[PDB]
Amino acid sequence: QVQLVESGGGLVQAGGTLKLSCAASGSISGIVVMAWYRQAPGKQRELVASITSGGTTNYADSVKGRFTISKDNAENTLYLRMNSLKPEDTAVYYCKAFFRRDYVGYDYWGQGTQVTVSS
Amino acid sequence: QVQLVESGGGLVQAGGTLKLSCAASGSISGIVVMAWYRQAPGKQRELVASITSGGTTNYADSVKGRFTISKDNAENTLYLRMNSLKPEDTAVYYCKAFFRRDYVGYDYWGQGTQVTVSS
Amino acid sequence: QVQLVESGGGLVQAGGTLKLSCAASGSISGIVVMAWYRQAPGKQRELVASITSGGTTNYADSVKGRFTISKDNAENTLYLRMNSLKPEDTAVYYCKAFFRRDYVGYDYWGQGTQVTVSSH
Amino acid sequence: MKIYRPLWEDGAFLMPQQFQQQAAWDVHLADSVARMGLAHPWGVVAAEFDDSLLPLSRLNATRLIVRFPDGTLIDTERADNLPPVCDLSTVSDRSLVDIVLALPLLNANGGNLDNGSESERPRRWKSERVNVQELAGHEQSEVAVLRHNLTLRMAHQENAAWLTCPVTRLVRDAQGQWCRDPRFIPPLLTLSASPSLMTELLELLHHLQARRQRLMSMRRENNARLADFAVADVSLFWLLNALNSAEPVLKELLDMPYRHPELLYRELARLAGSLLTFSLEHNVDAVPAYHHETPENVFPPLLSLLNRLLEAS
Amino acid sequence: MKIYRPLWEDGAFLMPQQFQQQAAWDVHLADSVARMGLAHPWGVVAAEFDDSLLPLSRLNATRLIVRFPDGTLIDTERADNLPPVCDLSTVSDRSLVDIVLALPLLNANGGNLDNGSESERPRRWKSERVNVQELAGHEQSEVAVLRHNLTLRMAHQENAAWLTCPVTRLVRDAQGQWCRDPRFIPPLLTLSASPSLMTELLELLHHLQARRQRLMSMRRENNARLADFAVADVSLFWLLNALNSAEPVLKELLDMPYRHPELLYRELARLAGSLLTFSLEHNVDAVPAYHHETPENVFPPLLSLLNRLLEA
Amino acid sequence: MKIYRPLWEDGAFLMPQQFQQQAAWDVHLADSVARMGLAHPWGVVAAEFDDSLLPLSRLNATRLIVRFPDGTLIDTERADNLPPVCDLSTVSDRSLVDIVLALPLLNANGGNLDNGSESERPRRWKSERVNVQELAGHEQSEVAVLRHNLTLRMAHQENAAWLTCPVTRLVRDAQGQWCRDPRFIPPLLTLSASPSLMTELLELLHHLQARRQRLMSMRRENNARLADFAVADVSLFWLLNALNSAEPVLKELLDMPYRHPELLYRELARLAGSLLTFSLEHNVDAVPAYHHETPENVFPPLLSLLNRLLEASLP
Amino acid sequence: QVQLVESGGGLVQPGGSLRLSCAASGIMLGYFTMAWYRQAPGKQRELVATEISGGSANYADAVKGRFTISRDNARSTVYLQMNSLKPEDTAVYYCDARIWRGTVYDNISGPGTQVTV
Repeated sequence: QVQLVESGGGLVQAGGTLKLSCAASGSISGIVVMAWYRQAPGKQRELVASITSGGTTNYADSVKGRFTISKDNAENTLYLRMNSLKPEDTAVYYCKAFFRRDYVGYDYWGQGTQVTVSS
Repeated sequence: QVQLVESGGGLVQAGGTLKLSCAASGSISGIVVMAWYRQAPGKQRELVASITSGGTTNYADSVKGRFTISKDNAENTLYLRMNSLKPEDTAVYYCKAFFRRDYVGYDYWGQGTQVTVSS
Repeated sequence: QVQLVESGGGLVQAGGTLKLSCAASGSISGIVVMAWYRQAPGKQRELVASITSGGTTNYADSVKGRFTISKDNAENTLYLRMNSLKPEDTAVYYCKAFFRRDYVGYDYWGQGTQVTVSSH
Repeated sequence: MKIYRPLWEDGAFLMPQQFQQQAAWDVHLADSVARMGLAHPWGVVAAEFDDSLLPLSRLNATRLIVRFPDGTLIDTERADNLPPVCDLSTVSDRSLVDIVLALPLLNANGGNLDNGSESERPRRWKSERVNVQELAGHEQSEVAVLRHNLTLRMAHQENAAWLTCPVTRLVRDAQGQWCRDPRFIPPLLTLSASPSLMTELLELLHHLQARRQRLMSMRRENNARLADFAVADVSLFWLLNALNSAEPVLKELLDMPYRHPELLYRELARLAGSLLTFSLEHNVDAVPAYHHETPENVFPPLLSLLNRLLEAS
Repeated sequence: MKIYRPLWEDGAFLMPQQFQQQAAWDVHLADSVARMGLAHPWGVVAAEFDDSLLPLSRLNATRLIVRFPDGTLIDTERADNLPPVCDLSTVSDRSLVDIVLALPLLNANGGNLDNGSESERPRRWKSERVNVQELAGHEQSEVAVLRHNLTLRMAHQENAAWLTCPVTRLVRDAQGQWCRDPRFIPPLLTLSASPSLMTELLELLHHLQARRQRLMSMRRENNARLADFAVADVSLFWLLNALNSAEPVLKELLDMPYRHPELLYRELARLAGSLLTFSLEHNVDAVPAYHHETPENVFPPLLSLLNRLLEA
Repeated sequence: MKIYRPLWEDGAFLMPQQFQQQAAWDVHLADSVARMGLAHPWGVVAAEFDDSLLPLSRLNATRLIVRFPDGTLIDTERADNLPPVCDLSTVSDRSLVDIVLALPLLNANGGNLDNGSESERPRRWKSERVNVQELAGHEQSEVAVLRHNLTLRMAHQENAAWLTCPVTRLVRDAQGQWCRDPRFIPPLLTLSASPSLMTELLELLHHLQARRQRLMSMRRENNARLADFAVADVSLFWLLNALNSAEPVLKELLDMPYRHPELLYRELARLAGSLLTFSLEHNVDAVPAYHHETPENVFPPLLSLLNRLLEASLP
Repeated sequence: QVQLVESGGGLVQPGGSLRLSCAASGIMLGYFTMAWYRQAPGKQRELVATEISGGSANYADAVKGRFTISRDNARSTVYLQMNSLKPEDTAVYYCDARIWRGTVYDNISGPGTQVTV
């Protein structure tokens, strides 16, 4: 099993910056890809950014060129650097790990961290 | 197959006694457990008592301590001794055999015998 | 695959005659049995006659004693000689090939040919 | 193509094709597993007949368990009905007749159910209404059960519309009465399917054991003091290696003779090959090749070769 | 008869019997395939226990993967729940106890679901409502899942109402405390199911390798060619042939020991038979016959015979 | 993961999970049977390609029958669509490229249907509406058919999100044009999956036959019907015993080469071991160990060892 | 032999609540739609509520805002929550269901349960 704990959430002004963290523990060797998801009030959950175990990054069109996903393998920590934050970026941000065990894939989620962008 | 014939049913006064018999014939070596069931007027079939081939007995809470189930291995006959008979014991009593054949279980039933508790 | 083309259909009087043809092409070596089916207006499709690759013939009870199914293997042509024709024989006649490949059976059909039997 | 694995969706109308395709895929999947270890996963498990009423030119099957090359397993003891009686009135002019169990081809374009309508070909499925027990509770309900439209046909007949499997051979006795040929061996899925082959295999094992026990006496008779020096003892000890290595392997195969003949053939061929090193009267290719369809052209000549090689010394 | 293959039709209302019978046929079909290559396709894949509560006369299973002779595969890691704790209060007077995994017989006349109503016999099925994930999308729904009504019983008990498979044996300590017998071997589906047999098999391979490496160096050579054979070479090269032929075969069976013991037995018996040709103290009948139900009467005496044959 | 065998009940509303779980159990059951006789029940049955677009750096599959280690059998001839074309533009700097058939991992937490929505991972299933024939009657109906989302990937790529199976290897010719490497052998489920291995296997059998026929003519006649074996023939007998015992076994495995390579390996290793007794130029570690993923590191060196052992066996 | 069983009916006070349950028996349901019908002592059968295939449920003008029709897959039951019950609602309530068997479908009605407010 994989345990994920998010930190770094909070209130920021428009055009501001935030760095989210996600500490991963447990069976870390099985993690295939890690991701950041967000759920804005009254909206469906959406994929923000992803990073494979090998370090290949991908971003949703809405955050591309503003957000940076990175991983610290020595500390097993996932990061999300968010620049030029807009009010539409206000959401609960969830850390996710797509894990592999014995030819089967599994999803692990964090509890989420509140990110609020004021206008 | 297994053939079951009940006898010993009839009319009894309240607080009275009766002994039911069930002659078993056919493939008796495949018999695992034998039981007595009863169907009172307007009520669902209820298991009364059961006995494994090895002689382990079990009774419904409603008849426990009043009824005795026994088997004569040599004569292939199942018995039900019923003491302190009450009006609620009035029913059609059925003999049942749980039979096994090549890892599969089968039920065999008797025709039933009428038992009437009155004054 | 097997391709089928019917010809010989048309209008005839009761007690008249018609010879239907069906040219078969493609993977003819896998054909197990060939048949003639018909679909009368507002009625379900029904078997008329059949012929195995070995030449064994069979007829539906309604056309037995009247029709003749035959096969020319040198020309890969299926034939249906229809005699003592009746108004109830009016239908679209379809050529069919039952084909076999690797333990599985397959159906191949023609486009059909109109047969009309007029009465008094 | 052939099999369409269904996708199960919430809000979808359930269709018979979804269950038919899933069942077809499971049959193919079980067949693909069988093909990993065996070249020919098809043949007879059991082919038993009623020999009474044979003087009246009638043959009836009592038990048929046969797997067809398309992966379809037929079992009259568990899932299928016995085929109708085989009428031998048409073969009164014959001295020999090969009986085959026939299963109509599955048509990928439909019409597999024998619904009483006329067809140019035999249909594979028959529907039987059966009051089937619901296994969790105590209720029963009438369900349309699939019964394979099996018939006993003859090998000389036109059988392209069916998948066929040899199931018996009938030969005429001294009086001219039809009787089952004991020399007949169907394509096998189990050794037990052929009681005559069983008798011949048990004879070979006993013969091997007898030859091995006699060869034990020889090494003993010309005394062995754990120091073999005799030139004759050389071929003796080496022939013993072949029999001692094969005997326990052959024995466990014969003690539970319910496995595919490919397993037995492999060990019988290995033993035959080992015994050929000592013989000058046989070819390099004397061991009969394995041909699943005709086990009569593999087992009887292989057992004949083995018995002759064992009797040599 | 026992299985009613369903016919799927366009105007038919779906019945539970159609799915129950189809599932029963698929189990029979998979079992018939297993029987093509193996005589005994049933037994233990994994039988793991918690020993912590043994001083308190309690035995708990941690992992059970067992195939019953009717073709039913039970798997506590994937599809089934662990059986309840095995209470040893009834065997306080015993020095030995054979633990069996018990699966109630399937009754062809129904009533296989243990719904809490009274029955004269154990019922095979238990229903558990599980919030099961729909695999295409993201929804979950509560579904009645079949759980096999498994119990840990003892071989001295009346077990005719169940299909049983030996799963452990408990013996007494020097102190009189119950403990799992390491000599126990259940009917096997994999060699890995028995850690003690694995230890003994690894030991045999290493002994075979050591004996053959010593014998290979004993080959006499003139220049770089084998020297003209003496009388002692008849036995030397016979012995070498047996070890050299068997070693790579046994190695690949042991390196991935997840196959049926019939495969291993066949090769072990072949090797034993080959080694018996020089011995006069053991006749060819010395090779133990294969016994699937009691592998203790086949593998320990066969490994004992082999180790004695390699040393002598 | 977990497999939840469904219980079928009288009043119950039918759910997709019931059919998905039953199908998953049947796949697991068939896989457990395969594991009784074989250590590695997965690999290639057929991996056929179209070479016509190779000068234009494009690779297309024509027929793929591959079993994945999770028990999933893919079959483009029967149930699956062929994967899209493999574009080789990204490997213009390479001399060699390993082509793998990739099947995305099944996610036990759902979202296996590739419905076009965004995901951080590839989805295993694709839905195709097919007018499927009702087999009892004559009607057809449009049914959502499960299509495995297969792609041809390369072994040097990040493939942890997929179950992969080697399917070909491409090498550049003298002109620098991509061509399928004949030396390539995928993990095998059948011997026929590799035509080059089949050619090499037929060559070994022919070599064995020629060697044993030459050795069989070299025995002195004890009498008219029996062979004479003395102390000098210690090499001659055991050589003949090894070849005569193996040849009919290898012949029947090769005549119907549709079984798992573990069966063949076992017999080839047995024969190699038997022949090593008379060689001084090899260790006994000479017999290559069986590794399912790379049959190139087991069958070519084992056939090389055997051909060398057959030749040097005369003394 | 498909049947529909309606339960949870009977006597209730005004301005209170009740929940009617509709279960099927005899077969397993694939694709289907369920509707609730009412038959008052005077007036004929009127549509109270109905499930809409891939859409929001339709309720009658009188009962809209007071009733809520729902499906429970775990219980294999279709419920009708009756809140703010008035004397004009009181009628014999029936459960109608359109059950599919492949291409073909059947319209099945239950015996009905008595409701009084």
